[PDB]
Amino acid sequence: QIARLQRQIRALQRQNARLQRQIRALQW
Amino acid sequence: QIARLQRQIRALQRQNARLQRQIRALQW
Ligand SMILES: [Cl-]
Ligand SMILES: [Cl-]
Ligand SMILES: [Cl-]
Ligand SMILES: [Cl-]
Ligand SMILES: [Cl-]
Repeated sequence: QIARLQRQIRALQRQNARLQRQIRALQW
Repeated sequence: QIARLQRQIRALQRQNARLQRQIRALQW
């Protein structure tokens, strides 16, 4: 469980960054 | 440790859902 949770956090953090990137691109 | 991980996942999930709502609003 520890490994699964740590991997999930790092995946979510990568997704977070990808979303911020998208928002910056979309904002005029 | 496990419950700390689980709380960090829930916070990231909340953050990302907030960003995804903003993205949806900006899409054509
Ligand atoms: Cl961290
Ligand atoms: Cl990243
Ligand atoms: Cl990327
Ligand atoms: Cl910019
Ligand atoms: Cl524990």
